[PDB]
Amino acid sequence: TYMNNTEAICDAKGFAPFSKDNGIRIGSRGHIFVIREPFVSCSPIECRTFFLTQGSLLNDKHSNGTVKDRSPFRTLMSVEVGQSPNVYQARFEAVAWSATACHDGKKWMTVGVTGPDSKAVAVIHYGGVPTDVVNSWAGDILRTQESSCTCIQGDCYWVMTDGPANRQAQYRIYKANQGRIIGQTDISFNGGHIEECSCYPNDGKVECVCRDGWTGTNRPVLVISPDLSYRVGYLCAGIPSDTPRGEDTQFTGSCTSPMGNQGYGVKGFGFRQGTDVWMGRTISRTSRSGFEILRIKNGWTQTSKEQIRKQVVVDNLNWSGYSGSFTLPVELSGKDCLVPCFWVEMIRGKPEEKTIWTSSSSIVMCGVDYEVADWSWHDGAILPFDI
Amino acid sequence: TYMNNTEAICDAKGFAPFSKDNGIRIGSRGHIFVIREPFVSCSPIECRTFFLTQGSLLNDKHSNGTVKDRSPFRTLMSVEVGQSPNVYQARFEAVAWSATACHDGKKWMTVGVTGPDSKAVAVIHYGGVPTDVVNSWAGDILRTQESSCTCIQGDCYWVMTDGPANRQAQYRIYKANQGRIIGQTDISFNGGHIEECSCYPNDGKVECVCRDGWTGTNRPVLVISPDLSYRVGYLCAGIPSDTPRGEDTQFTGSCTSPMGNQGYGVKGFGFRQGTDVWMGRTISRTSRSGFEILRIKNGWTQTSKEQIRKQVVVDNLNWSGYSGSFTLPVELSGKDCLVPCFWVEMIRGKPEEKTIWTSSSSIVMCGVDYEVADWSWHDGAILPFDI
Amino acid sequence: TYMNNTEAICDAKGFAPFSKDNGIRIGSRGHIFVIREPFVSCSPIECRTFFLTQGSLLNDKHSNGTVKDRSPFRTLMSVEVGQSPNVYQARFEAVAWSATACHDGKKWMTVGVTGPDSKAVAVIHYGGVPTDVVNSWAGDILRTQESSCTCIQGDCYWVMTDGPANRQAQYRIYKANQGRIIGQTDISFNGGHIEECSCYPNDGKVECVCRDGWTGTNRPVLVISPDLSYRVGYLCAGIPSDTPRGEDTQFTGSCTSPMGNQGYGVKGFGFRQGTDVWMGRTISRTSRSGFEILRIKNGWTQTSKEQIRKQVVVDNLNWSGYSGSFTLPVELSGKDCLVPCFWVEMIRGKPEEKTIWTSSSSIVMCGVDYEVADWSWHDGAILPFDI
Amino acid sequence: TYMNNTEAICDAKGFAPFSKDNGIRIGSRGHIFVIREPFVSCSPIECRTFFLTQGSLLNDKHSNGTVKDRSPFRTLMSVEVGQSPNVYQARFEAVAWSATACHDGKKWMTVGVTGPDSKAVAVIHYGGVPTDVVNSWAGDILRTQESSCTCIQGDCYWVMTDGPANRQAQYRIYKANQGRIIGQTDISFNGGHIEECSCYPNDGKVECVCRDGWTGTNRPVLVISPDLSYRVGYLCAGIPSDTPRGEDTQFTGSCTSPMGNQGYGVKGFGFRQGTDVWMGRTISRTSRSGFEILRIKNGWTQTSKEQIRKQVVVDNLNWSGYSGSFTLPVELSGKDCLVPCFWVEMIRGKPEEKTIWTSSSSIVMCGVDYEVADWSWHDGAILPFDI
Ligand SMILES: CC(=O)N[C@H]1[C@H]([C@H](O)[C@H](O)CO)OC(C(=O)O)=C[C@@H]1O
Ligand SMILES: CC(=O)N[C@H]1[C@H]([C@H](O)[C@H](O)CO)OC(C(=O)O)=C[C@@H]1O
Ligand SMILES: CC(=O)N[C@H]1[C@H]([C@H](O)[C@H](O)CO)OC(C(=O)O)=C[C@@H]1O
Ligand SMILES: CC(=O)N[C@H]1[C@H]([C@H](O)[C@H](O)CO)OC(C(=O)O)=C[C@@H]1O
Repeated sequence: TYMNNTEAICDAKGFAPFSKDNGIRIGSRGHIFVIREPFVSCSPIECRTFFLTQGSLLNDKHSNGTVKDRSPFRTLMSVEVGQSPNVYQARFEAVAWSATACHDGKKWMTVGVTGPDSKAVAVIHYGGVPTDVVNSWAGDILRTQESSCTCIQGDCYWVMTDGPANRQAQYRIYKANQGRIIGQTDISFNGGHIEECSCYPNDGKVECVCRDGWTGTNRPVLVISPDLSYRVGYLCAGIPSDTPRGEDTQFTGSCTSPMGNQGYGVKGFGFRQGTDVWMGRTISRTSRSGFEILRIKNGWTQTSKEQIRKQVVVDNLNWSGYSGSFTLPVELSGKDCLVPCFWVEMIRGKPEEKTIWTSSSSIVMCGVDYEVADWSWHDGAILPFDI
Repeated sequence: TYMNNTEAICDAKGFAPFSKDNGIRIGSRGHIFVIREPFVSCSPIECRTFFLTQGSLLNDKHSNGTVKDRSPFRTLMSVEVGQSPNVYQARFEAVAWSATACHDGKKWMTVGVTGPDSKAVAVIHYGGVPTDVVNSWAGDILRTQESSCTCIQGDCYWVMTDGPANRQAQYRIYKANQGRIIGQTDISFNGGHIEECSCYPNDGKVECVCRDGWTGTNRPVLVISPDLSYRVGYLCAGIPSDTPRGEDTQFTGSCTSPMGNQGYGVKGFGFRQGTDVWMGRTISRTSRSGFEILRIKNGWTQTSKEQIRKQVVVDNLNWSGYSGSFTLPVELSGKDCLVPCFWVEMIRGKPEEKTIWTSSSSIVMCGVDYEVADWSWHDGAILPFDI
Repeated sequence: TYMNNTEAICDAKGFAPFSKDNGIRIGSRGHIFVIREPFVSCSPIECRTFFLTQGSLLNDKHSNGTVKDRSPFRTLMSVEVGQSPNVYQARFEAVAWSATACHDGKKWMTVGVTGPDSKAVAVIHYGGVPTDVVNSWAGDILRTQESSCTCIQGDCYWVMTDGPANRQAQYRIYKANQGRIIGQTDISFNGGHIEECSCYPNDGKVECVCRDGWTGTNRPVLVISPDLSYRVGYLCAGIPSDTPRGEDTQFTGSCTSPMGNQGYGVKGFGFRQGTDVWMGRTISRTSRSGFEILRIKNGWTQTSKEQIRKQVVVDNLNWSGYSGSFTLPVELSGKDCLVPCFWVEMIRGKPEEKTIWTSSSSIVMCGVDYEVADWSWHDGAILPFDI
Repeated sequence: TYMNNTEAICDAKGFAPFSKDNGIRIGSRGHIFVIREPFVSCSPIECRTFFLTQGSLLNDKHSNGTVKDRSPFRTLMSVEVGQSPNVYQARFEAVAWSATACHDGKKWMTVGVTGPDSKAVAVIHYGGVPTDVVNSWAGDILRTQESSCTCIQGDCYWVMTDGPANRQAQYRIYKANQGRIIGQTDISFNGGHIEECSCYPNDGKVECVCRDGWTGTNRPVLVISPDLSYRVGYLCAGIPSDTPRGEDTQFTGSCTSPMGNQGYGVKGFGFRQGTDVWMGRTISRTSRSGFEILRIKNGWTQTSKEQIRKQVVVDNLNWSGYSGSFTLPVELSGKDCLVPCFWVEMIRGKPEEKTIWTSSSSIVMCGVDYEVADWSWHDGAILPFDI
């Protein structure tokens, strides 16, 4: 049967470690795929870790220019949370250099985008076979979440972008049932930019905190209703959560527009808590190093900067990077609410380190109604490798 | 229960990528079987990739003369589509240096041919155990499809050849239920040659587009009816689809006889679309490089050369090779028709490259009702290896 | 449904080998996690071997300072009994540098402790997802069993310590159902010390034989009743069973207090047999070498030293170490009583051997109503490795 | 439910290849256990290949003196037929340096013998856990079949020996249900010797063709009835089938006594066919090289040497060795009779080859109602290895 996922997100006080794969450290001797963009999504029976491979293995010559982000070898696959993205326990998902996945309660639906930049094709799979397709509608690197999509009562949703990484681009919302596309919407967002949305379900609607790679150091937000009507804007909090970004003291919040003259970014996330908000971010304001999640009072509806909680998951002497959302299915947690969880990607190698390769590891954390002490569950791999 | 597979093939506009294993690139460091002749077949629950191994691994000394095509070590095995033909996720099927496999909806049926060339034995397995046998009837390399066989309402069919690779040979159609042979027919085809048939089910009959290794640059075709009555001939299209072959402008089509003075060939395929036809072929007319599928208007019933669609899957600067058919089970696609899919084998190593070994990789594509942009999902391995 | 586990422990005459993983010997060429603290727990369908990894592999540079006992890479995982703690057959459990696991008959419950020493967090998982948390209550290395916890009629129990490894510490009993904590108790034990309890179910109560790392060479014992009321003390036997320890002839037993001026220890175990007791111990009185289990007449209720049975499992020329309890589920053994079993950890590498690493192997033995001959199923690995 | 296995053996005309693992060739680069004594047994769902490991891997230093036959590292494990005895797809069975396994239709029962030679213990497992034990009754290397045991209507049987490898020894028949021993018998066989029995079920009784390592070049035979009453003797055929052995022309058959002055032997097998018999043997009469099975007219009841069929499976230029029986469950073959199958072990390394190690590979063949052509599915590994 289908996963209702109509409950509201659980109000958490802190997050506890769920897993840590140690992908890279292990890959020193083992046969581990070189990856990037790992993320978590759950079925009502287990949670899996999805990832994009370079079709090559750690400590091998094919892991060379594995920094480019795209190639015809790039593939989407998965293992159960905590397992390294190793070859012998991996499941093939889709041919992709950009993906998103989610389970509706019956089967898994994946979306892998591959093909030429000017005419990429996003193939949708369901139950292990392709079912529908979305062709590039703006001829410029069609891309999606790199995080778990969202399924509410059988219908699954996700966000996609097509256009430049700087100036105005084009964004759309997609909705599907059993792998077949059943609706779509264009998101009007002039002056704003949207990418790599980290979504989760809350009170029957789909909430996402994305990435503005054009001019925003604060993150865009969009509440998608089942009928595809929607509300787009920015995380209200008077604190920036993208990288690169300026100081918090130099940042005035804004619920409607981007702020700060930073034109880059990194995939991040946020969880609504009533009117409050749990927002993650790299400790460093310039580099993808360290990770922390802050809970801002009324930070979801106000330009508030009233911090009530702060928990470090990767200190600032260690590499971090991408991070995304997903929720624990009620059939697994037993709760009456949707337990909010996230993962932190820890990128190793180029561009920051002197190695011919680039891959990443991940740590997973979940909701919990207790204050969790600060610590650093960093990658821990020793570079360079037999390079 | 049994898979009806009585529906008609879906009318597709293009094909989207299903998977890509990256077998060879990965095999640079991992433990991957050296293979050749990979192919896809599906059960109503998953699709698998079958392959013939040399009983050796990539980057190992036993992968030496792995070009001979036959040996007592040659084995048939399988993994789920997209997975590399690796040792730790592989399932044993049959002892074979030539095979074919298909699922009837209840269990898997395989056919592995092994033994001496002058007295080979084809052992039939069902549910994981041998059930019946077919001995060489003409004492000269008994062989079969190297592609998915076909099951319609419980009864599975496949084609076999026995005789020389040049002059006249002998071809037969076999039919079985639950692993037990229940009928067979001799195919009268004087002047014609048949090998490595790529079949699929359409409107209750079994349609195949095979390989004439004697004199045909155009491919033979045979519609097998449940009673084993049949229609044999050649793809009508006024365009040749075998390798080697002459220019399209030098080729007059023919629905009844072989044309062009080329005596070699490569396993290829074709899908009927009403009276139209989707035909695959290597871009190069002499080498096994590049892959493309063309849709010819009335190309299945007329000496037509009216091209309506063309899609490249492996450009001409990359190695290609074998390619075969199979269909997506309705229990997986949800469609009311049989989604036509194919795979392209990308051979690396000898004879074209300077290495002591020879293996291949594969990419899988499926039906889809959209035009898919051209691209190249080539092997990508870097030769030579630690050789 | 739930495992009753209300039966009484079976009265055994000796123990027979169940399995031997050969983790280290195999790890010489294979991809085996570097481990420590392995233990066994069973579901009504299979028994698994749990272990703490260093997030690194044998014969790899990351296995360097793998002697420290704790780190942010330390992870809890499992394989089926007898399998080496290898990467490709491993299941992720929890982020932990100290753990305990048990099955209630429906799902697995694990408890992994990680985080800073002064504020560690123990995360509880159930069915593959975290469900509740226990924060360090005394700010000093929160730790637990490193052995199978105990589930009786749905409710699972385990013991935890928090405080110094020398002087007085703090110990508590925890009880949970379906991953959710439902009760807890503080254990009053002034002058006594408790750690790494090896528990099992007997006559509806939970019996444990733990480790006093403060001043006891004899082991503490605690019978936990379903209501969390309890009885704590020491194994009565007039024979010491911890390491280091003094001679048996210099040891007067004691049911209420620790004896001998040894302040260290090693995880060991004991099984009640009516009023008798099966107690394990390293042959050496100073080093963690050799393993043997002795059955003392009335050794559970009297300062008795009347030995009735002695069986060696690892001779004194070989390395041993940790050892813990667990029981065979009646749904697996068919018995009307709870078959008592144990495992012996065989540590290799530092501190005793000249290698840059430290890991361990294990052998498993079970109840049985026959006298089993002495022998040595030692590790057998050849050190040093390619170091 | 239980497997009846009361049908009679199928009358076969020849045997077709079932599988070939290529364990050693693959082990050149992969992580394959060093093995010996591999054998096949089937459940009503799949057939598995059991084997004894040395707790070490091919191409590793621990594979050194792997010729001794026994050690505390020796372990029994299994994979599905055709898979190499690799580490990542292996299942642990029992601690053993001599074993036997069989499925009764509900669960697997294994018997692993380990421990000191003068007091070995055979531990019996069922459903993955030890259930009963058999201690050495004659204090001299307790041993068993090294081949599939036999289950008829829930009760499983097997044969065991204890005593010298030369002069008189002691043999017994064991019978069990659900892992619990329910009966046993002593086999009176003065002047005769019995070892490594290859049994199968036929007409409701258990038939075995064993090995006389004392003075017999012809093989002993024993028909065990459900009540443990029995008939022991020798394969009547006027042709010897053990190794070493004298010429066929120098051999007068004998149904009651051993013949030829050869005191060694090798595990072999035989299938009754009415009053006829299919008997296997190494081609060489002195070395364990080449394998062939001959069908002798009335060879089961008469000193007959009338050969009606001969099929070679491993030519005489290749190494062979052990071989044993088992039957295909009717739930897998669909037949109304019990399809007789066997496996041939192909030993590589010492004592015949210049390597520091010793292991083996296997090929499996099954019943079939057709004449199968001769061929050689030999090991094929290239020695020495990276030694
Ligand atoms: C489809 C694709 O290439 N996505 C890439 C993404 C993208 O370039 C950016 O979001 C601007 O559009 O950037 C990054 C990145 O580490 O910053 C890696 C992604 O693989
Ligand atoms: C059974 C067998 O050896 N088949 C071989 C096939 C055959 O020789 C040809 O079709 C003429 O009969 O050719 C090829 C090939 O790459 O061209 C590889 C096949 O393994
Ligand atoms: C949580 C933790 O670090 N436990 C460690 C434990 C502990 O130090 C001792 O019991 C005193 O408290 O000691 C040992 C040990 O081999 O002796 C290894 C354990 O990993
Ligand atoms: C338990 C045991 O060691 N069995 C061994 C067996 C035995 O020595 C012989 O049957 C005389 O009893 O011989 C052989 C062998 O290759 O010949 C290998 C077996 O492992």
